[PDB]
Amino acid sequence: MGTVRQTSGPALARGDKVAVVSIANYTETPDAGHSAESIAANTLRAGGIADVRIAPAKALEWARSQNARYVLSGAVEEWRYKTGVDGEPVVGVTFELIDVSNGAVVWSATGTRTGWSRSGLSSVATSLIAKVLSPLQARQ
Amino acid sequence: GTVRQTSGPALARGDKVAVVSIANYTETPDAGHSAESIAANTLRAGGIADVRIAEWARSQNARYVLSGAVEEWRYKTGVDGEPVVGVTFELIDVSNGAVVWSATGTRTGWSRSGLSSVATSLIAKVLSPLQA
Amino acid sequence: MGTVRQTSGPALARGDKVAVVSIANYTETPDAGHSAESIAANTLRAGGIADVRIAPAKALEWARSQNARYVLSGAVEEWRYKTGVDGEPVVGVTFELIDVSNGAVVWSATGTRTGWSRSGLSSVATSLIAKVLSPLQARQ
Amino acid sequence: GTVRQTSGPALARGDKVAVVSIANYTETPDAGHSAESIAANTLRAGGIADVRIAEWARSQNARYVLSGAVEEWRYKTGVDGEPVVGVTFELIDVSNGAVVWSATGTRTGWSRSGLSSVATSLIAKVLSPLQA
Amino acid sequence: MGTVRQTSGPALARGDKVAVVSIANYTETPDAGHSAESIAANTLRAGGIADVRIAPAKALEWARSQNARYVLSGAVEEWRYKTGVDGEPVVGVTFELIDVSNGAVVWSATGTRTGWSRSGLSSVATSLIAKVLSPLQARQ
Amino acid sequence: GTVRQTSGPALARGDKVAVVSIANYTETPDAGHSAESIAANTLRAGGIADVRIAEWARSQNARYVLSGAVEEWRYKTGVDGEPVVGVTFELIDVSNGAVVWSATGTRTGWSRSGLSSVATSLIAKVLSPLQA
Amino acid sequence: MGTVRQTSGPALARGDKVAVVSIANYTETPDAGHSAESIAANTLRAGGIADVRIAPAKALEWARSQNARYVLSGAVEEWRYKTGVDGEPVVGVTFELIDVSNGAVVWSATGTRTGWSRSGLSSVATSLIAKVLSPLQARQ
Amino acid sequence: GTVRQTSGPALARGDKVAVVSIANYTETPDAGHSAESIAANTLRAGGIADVRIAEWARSQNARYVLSGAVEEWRYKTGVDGEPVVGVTFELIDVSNGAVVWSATGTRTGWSRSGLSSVATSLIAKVLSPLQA
Amino acid sequence: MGTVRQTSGPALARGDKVAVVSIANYTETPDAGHSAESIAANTLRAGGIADVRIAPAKALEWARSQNARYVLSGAVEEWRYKTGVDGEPVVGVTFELIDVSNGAVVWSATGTRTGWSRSGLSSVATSLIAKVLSPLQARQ
Amino acid sequence: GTVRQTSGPALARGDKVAVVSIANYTETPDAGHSAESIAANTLRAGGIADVRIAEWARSQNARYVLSGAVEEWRYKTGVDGEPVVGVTFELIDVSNGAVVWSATGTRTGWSRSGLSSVATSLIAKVLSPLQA
Amino acid sequence: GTVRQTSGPALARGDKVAVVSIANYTETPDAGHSAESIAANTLRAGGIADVRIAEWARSQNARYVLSGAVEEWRYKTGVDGEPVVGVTFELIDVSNGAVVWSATGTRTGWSRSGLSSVATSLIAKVLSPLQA
Amino acid sequence: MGTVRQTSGPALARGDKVAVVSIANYTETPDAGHSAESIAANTLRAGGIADVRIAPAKALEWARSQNARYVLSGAVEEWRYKTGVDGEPVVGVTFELIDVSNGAVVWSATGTRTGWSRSGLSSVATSLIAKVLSPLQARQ
Repeated sequence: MGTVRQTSGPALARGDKVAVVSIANYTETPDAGHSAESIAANTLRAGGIADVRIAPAKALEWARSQNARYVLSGAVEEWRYKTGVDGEPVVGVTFELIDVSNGAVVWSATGTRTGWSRSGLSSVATSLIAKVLSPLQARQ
Repeated sequence: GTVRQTSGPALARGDKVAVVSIANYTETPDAGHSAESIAANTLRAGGIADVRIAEWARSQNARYVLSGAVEEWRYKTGVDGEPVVGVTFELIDVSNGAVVWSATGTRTGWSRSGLSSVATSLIAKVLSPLQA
Repeated sequence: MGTVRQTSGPALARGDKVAVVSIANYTETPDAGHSAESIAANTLRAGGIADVRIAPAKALEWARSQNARYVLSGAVEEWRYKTGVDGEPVVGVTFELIDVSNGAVVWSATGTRTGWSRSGLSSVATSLIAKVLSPLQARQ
Repeated sequence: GTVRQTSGPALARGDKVAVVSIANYTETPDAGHSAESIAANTLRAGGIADVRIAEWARSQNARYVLSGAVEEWRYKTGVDGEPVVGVTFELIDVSNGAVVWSATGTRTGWSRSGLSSVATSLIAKVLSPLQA
Repeated sequence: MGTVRQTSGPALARGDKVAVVSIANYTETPDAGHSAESIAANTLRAGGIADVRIAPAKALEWARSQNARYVLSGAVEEWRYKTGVDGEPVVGVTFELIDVSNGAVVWSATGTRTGWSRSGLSSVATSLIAKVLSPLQARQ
Repeated sequence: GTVRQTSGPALARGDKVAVVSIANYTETPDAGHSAESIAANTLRAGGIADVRIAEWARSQNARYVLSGAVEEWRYKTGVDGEPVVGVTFELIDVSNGAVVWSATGTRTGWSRSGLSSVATSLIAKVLSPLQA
Repeated sequence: MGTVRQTSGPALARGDKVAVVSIANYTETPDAGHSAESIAANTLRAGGIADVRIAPAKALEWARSQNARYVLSGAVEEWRYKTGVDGEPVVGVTFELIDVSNGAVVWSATGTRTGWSRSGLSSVATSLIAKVLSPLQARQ
Repeated sequence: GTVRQTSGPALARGDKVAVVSIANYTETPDAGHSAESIAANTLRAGGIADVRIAEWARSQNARYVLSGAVEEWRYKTGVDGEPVVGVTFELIDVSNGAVVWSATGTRTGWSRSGLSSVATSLIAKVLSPLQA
Repeated sequence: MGTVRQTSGPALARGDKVAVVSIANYTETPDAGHSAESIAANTLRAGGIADVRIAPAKALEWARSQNARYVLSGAVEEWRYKTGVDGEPVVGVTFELIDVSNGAVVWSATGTRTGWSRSGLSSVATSLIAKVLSPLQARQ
Repeated sequence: GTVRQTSGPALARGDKVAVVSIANYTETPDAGHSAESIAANTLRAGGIADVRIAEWARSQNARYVLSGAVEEWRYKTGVDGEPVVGVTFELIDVSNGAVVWSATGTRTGWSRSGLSSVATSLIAKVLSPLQA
Repeated sequence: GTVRQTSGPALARGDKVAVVSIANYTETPDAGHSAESIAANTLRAGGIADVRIAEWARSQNARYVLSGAVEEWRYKTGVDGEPVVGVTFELIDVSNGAVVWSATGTRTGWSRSGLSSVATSLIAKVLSPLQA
Repeated sequence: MGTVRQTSGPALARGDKVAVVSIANYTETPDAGHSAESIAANTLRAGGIADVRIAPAKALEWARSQNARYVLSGAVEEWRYKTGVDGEPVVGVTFELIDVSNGAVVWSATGTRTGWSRSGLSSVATSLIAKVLSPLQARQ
């Protein structure tokens, strides 16, 4: 259950360097944004993007120093199990891809998903972040 | 629930819109910031090419500011509690400072629905008149 | 369920400027008055009133500076879910329209409503505030 | 419950009435202020053209002051707890300072009734003799 | 349920001024004595006693200054809902009428009442205080 | 429960009786003061024309002092807990200082009985020998 | 339920003055000893003992000053409702009568009683203290 | 439970016995003092004419001292918890200081039994050899 | 239920003086060791040992001053009701008899016992301590 | 759940790998250190002869660094709560500093499964491409 | 559960053994001291004539030291929780300082079994090779 | 239930001295690592390794001073009962054998096990640690 909404974006190159930078945490799950960061970064690598790097603890101040072409950022709106025994997992994420040249959001997505009650939070998140980030798969 | 939208301008893809401080009148922390992030993306998905999230709007060359407030953003109490969202929006012409467009939307979802889904879906419908 | 009681009032103009000013909160729901403020303001716009503005954090000191013709104020007497699982939402509001020239209450209303237990608080409130504020719809 | 009203003056639409400090003898915060707001509106709806909410009454040129106290204003305990309101009112001639009219009303509502409804409905009936 | 016990008393005049003065609160219901004060005062007016006044926050020091002929005082022994869901309301009151000339209790009453479980505390109290205070109705 | 009264004087309507400090040996606050107020009224209803509520008794010209203590004054625990009262009284000749009359009464009521009723009813029976 | 055990004692006179002095409280019921004091004193009067007096807050220092012939003292070992809803009342008392001349215990008793669950603590106590103190009834 | 008594002296009615400090090894406050009071009375009822409750014994001219300790003195847990008592006693010749008599007794009662009853009954049986 | 394990020991004399000295408390029952001390001492007397004395609050420093021939010591490993309503009592004790001449453990025992759920802790303890200490019965 | 691995180098038994600081993004204390210990052993079992657990890697002559983060490591709530693990890994060439290999794995186990088992089993599968 | 014992010396009745500090790795206070006391007695019952409970061992002329640790010593949770014991022992030659004998034993008992029984019984079996 | 995974290792000698050194505790069971230490040490002795010693409260600084040839270390990842009544015991351990000459891990193992709900934690642990450590049994 849930939906995914994507704007169009550029076809990314295998050699386009991407900085994953502070994914905001708007939930009461500690480190939820950090989990999304890790999950996102590996999604971006699995999608064929050779050089992907997560920022440390504007932000473009940094990404240029790492000679990144783009910055992937976002926020997590929901990341938890619903309350009670057999509460299903629920994830909600937004993502922005930023062109480091001008600071302009060239691609954006929103995805939410409510899981099976016999599913893990990490599983749903991981699946959703992969579907949401699929247009950032490297072009053939 | 419901959605009510007033008349408003026909938006162009090159019209710069700046999303600014969506108030949280709920007990869910960061409800407003979540509403900002979803709104910005809704606008971009609606074809507004340049949307930024924060007077300030002028220095960012924005034509319009999108603002508003969240009135409800939560699961109802108990297990199987259903997600409830309530939001108001206002679209502001930056040159004169006037509300040119405003809207209000509420929604209650199924028991097995995510709150983030309801909110995202609702915010999409409410802001649907700001696409082109 | 519930009732709405309205005094007569003037037929408002599309170009009558209205200031929405501090709606008292007499409930234990934080920001309940602020929610009513936002809801009310958009109701007033949806009703055809072009220039509607909510005051910041007598009060007529301000409304004249904004050249407002009227001030809509009120209070919230109830704004909550009844207690327990499946507690129905309940709203209770009063509203006064003030002529900024003389300070006189020219129109007033009281509305209460108990919702469906499968309804949101925000939904009931929004519906009730719209019915209550309907005589402030702009004249044709 | 019940309502008992004493005799009182025939009120005129131009008689200025000032609602003043309705005591809260309940554990529901702002019960009295809620009773003030509902009363004022009841009076206006009853045709009193000028009703204001706060010696002081003289400086506001009021003929009468409406006052009173709330004795009960709550849901009964437990889920399905029924709303209970109890109120006393007194109408005061400002020139001499005498109670010219007084009334007492209590009411218990259905389980599925709002407290704000009961109170509003009750306060309407109690103050019904102050209309014209 | 409950009983009312009354001594004889004088037949009060419509123009006999009465001061309602500090009704003691012997319960754990806050303001219970104040509620009885308000309820009592209006009962006394409804009973045909023209000038009735409640004292502010012996006491005869005051009542003479207000030229009162009598003082109605008392205490509340019980004023609550019995414990638990559907606990019936229970009221218990005593009342003394004092002649301001000499300080002598010329009339006295005790009333208790246990209510219907679907009844309000305020309703039972109000009814009981009216029955208890009925001999202080003004003579024809 | 029960009531036991010793012999005592035949009281006259003009005999001034002063009720003085009825001890509270319960966990119900003001139990004793409630017992004082009910006692005073019982005495007046019993035809004692002058009863006052506080050595001191002499300065008030009282012939007798009524005193005592409350041993139980509560609802039994749980819902449907029944009201339980237990009281002792002593009547004192003020001139010599001797107990001339004394009595003890206990009572348990129905589940649907008020505590104030039980106490009032019990205190009436116990003090019934002090009427005339 | 329960038992009463009594030693023999003197036949007391109607004019034998008795001081009731500090009945120890060995329970977790506050004022339990004081209740027994009051109950005992009236039992002693009801039993035909004309002058009976309870001491204020050895002890024979006092009783001689009041010209008492005897002192009735004791302790309360149990005075409570058993735990839970419908817990029966339980009383346990010991009593000593002291000759003020020599300080010697001339009469002593122990009584315990478990009540009906629909009985009051005060009722059981009162009944038990009366049975226990019955040999101190005045001789004919 | 059980009772075990050792041999001991034949007590005379004129033998002065002084009850001294019965230790409380329970969580029931004053268990030992309750055991002292019950013991003293048991001894008197058993025909010992002079029994007093507190080296010291010599200055009171006592022949014997009765002492001991309480090991259990409580209701078992839960509603319907049964009362449990456990006590040890020792009888001491004051001249030489030797235990001349000692005894141990435990008892569990019915659910509907008072703790004070069990203890009193048990303490009676245990000390029964000190009567004459 | 439970077992008792005893080493052989000497046949004790009726006139062998025994000091019962600090029985360790290894449970969360306060005074458990003290209870065992009292119980043990009387067991030793009931077993025919004329002079038995419990120490106040090595230890042989004391026992020699009392001219004791032996010291009985030990520890309590368990002394409680099992958890919950109708939790059976459980006792666990070890005992050492010490020759005051040389300090050598000449006799030792371990006993545990789980009681009937309708039994007292004090009863089980008392029974077990008596069985465990039975070889210290005086020889005929 | 699932496992996704990117391409990576063919590892040799003599390639020194150093496991370094696996972040804990869970509320289970030491989740990351547990993940480090299991990973190191998985690598050794996979035939990497020299694996050490902590710039630093250079001074230890390591060719590769294995790192990552734990996103979930817990039993689901309630009794019969099922164990849930979620992990990301990255393999880093020490000379240039580049990720040459990366992987993500999640897993939910039976109710009667140990958490340590799930994690160990999952971490084995995820790192299976780093064996030779 | 189980018991595993290594080989060890044949003990003589005159071999002095000193029990020394048995570690408590449980949340049951004094578990180790309880294990010391039971062990000492087991050894004595096994025919070791001189067993003492505390380098030090030399000054006490002991040949061997018995030591160890408790890993579990508790009732399982809930009512009817079964008692669980787990212990390790080591026997040490004092002259050289070497472990000459070591053993490990665990045991779970019936619901209606005492913890002290399980432990005592288990410790008996584990140490059974140190008898003669 | 559970698994055991072992790398190959050397065939250890009966006279190869082994130091058991700080087994990390990654659980919320206090002393879990210490229990594993004790259990492991005796497993190593039972496996035929004559001289086995546990370290006190790199670490190779110590093992050389004790002339140890190897160090057995590890960590405990899980050591507890699952939550609730009848929660089964669960153990999870890793182990490293270190050559004291060079500091190199020459043998390593991971073992987890979920027990029977009518089993003790100590029993499962003990069994698992013995299976896991079986290749460190001394060669014939």
